[PDB]
Amino acid sequence: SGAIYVGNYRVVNRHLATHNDWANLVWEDSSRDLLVSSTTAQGCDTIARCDCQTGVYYCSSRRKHYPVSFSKPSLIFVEASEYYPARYQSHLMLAVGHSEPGDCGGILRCQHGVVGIVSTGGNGLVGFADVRDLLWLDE
Ligand SMILES: NC(=O)[C@H]1CCCN(C(=O)Cc2cccc3c2OCO3)C1
Ligand SMILES: [Zn+2]
Repeated sequence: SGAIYVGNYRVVNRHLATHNDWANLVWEDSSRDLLVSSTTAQGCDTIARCDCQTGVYYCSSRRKHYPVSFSKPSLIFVEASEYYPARYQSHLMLAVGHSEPGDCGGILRCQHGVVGIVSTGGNGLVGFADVRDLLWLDE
């Protein structure tokens, strides 16, 4: 579990979105596993606007933060689930690191701010849904 709170927005994994998220829906994309909902309270997370390939992510299955090198956001493969069939997820970045299903929602950050959230993993890899291209989250 986990979310990003920036301004009047909440960014979560689409497969983990609640009834409230869908009742206050701003934008969602199954291909990116992202959903953005509106909030009453103001969020203070800073979104990074950069091309960093290094950062630190929170791993809830270990109660620890880990430093990682990660790939550039690209179209990558994802096995089915009670959420989605086999497909390419777009805007996805991979790193070598520990991850378990409940780790989805953990934030990845660089020196410039929030980069993305955990969205996939397995076999010693962890995948993050990039949010740095969503310029509208700030205005
Ligand atoms: N975005 C998707 O289509 C995902 C939806 C939930 C299932 N999924 C996973 O990757 C599950 C998983 C297994 C093992 C380590 C994991 C992990 O998730 C975080 O790290 C795919
Ligand atoms: Zn950065």
